[PDB]
Amino acid sequence: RKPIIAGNWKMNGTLAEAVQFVEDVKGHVPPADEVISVVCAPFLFLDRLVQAADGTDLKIGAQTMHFADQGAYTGEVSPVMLKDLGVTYVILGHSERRQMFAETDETVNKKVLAAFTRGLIPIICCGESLEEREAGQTNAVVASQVEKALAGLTPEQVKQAVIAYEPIWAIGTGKSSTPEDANSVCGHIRSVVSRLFGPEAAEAIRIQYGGSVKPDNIRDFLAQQQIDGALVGGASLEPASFLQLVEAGR
Amino acid sequence: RKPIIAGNWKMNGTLAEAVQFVEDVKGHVPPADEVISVVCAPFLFLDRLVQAADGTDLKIGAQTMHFADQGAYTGEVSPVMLKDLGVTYVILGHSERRQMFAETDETVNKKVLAAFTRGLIPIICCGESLEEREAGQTNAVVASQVEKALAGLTPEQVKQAVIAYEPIWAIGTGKSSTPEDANSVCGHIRSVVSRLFGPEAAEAIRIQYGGSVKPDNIRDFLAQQQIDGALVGGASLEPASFLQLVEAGR
Repeated sequence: RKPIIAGNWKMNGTLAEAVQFVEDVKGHVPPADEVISVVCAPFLFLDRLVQAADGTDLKIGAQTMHFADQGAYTGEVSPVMLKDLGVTYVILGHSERRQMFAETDETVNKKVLAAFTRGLIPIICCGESLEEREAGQTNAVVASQVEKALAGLTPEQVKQAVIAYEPIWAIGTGKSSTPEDANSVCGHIRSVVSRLFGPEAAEAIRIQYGGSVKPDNIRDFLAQQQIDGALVGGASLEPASFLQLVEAGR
Repeated sequence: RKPIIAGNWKMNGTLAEAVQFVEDVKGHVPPADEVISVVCAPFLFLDRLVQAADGTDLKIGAQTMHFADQGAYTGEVSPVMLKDLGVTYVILGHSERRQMFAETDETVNKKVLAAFTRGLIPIICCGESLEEREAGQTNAVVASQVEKALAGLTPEQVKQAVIAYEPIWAIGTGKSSTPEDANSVCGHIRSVVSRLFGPEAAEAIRIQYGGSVKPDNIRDFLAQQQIDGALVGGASLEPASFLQLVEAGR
């Protein structure tokens, strides 16, 4: 399984800074065949970012999108628009959207289907909250989210899907899950995939860990058998930091 | 009161079409001192649109934004990013956001304030549901949204704000309100603005009607004394149609 390290800038940056970032990084990123290097920037910057990253291994992703191809959805961006722009990845179901913008498992599922329909690789986010974790419902919660998100896909598509396990309590908190625990949950996710789509799909689908991943600990996560990469927020904002992250995928 | 016609493309178009649209229209839009012509396009296209429309009377707007300048809001675009790009207008609280993406009066207000503190002219949407309408709560519902949305502003900035009354039941349904009725609702709104910010602000603030506005009925709405423009959806997608709408502003 080829590792995939994705940077989620969230709502940060200015066009100029976004371009400089890609500019300083696009050339020193590992070769595509060794690591999937992704930067998910704000909608406003995608156009120039795709332009700047053209002819390099740096891949550009969106932090979200709608499920419909077009329609009366003021403010939403469609997968058609993203594909057309040259965006290749899209983050779906990030806890931030599930918590504040009414993103549900149902809409995540619709978007996941829409992603594969429009040629975008989906990075599906799942994760338990502190309360769920403390109630020992982690596996059930994560299983349920993964099941509903992948519902309707063929095993061939699941192979290309990317699932990002991100315990909500670990996002931007400075408290990350231990590699062992994260590996266990990711192993459970892979197992859930295996029971839904077969061992072949589960052996190919890449599962990332996300939540306070830093260039000083990505290796610990990446080293785990069930963890194929990292979804990185805070530590993906600086070019130097980002480079260290993707570098660990080699 | 200078009329203002804003086109809300919603989630439609591709970058190329959007650029062609601006190119075909930018130089044939009425003089800015006569009518404010605005195009609110998907986040993805703003950059190129702003560059293309630069130096013309065609203004570019966003369909929404978050209220924070930056932060952990995956998928959101901040007012800072928009201003920086050169975007002048932003639609806020569109009924589509309110019913589908957890947009509340509280968040709209936060955005209205963010817009003003960031140099963006907000087009604040309000409107009643078919139910609320059938239950004679139209004036109440609309007055409530307008009060909460504007709460915190000074009379000086309220003068520069734009309110867009849009009967939810009239949006994209082909069933638009009657000019008389819309004039009543808008009249009520203006009164509310007066009772809260004084008459000087109530007479300057521009109130648009929105919902199934077409080139063949826009004049009937602009004719009304309380209606200073229109927020147009479907009829704003075609360049030729958009030009007719804005021409009615003269």
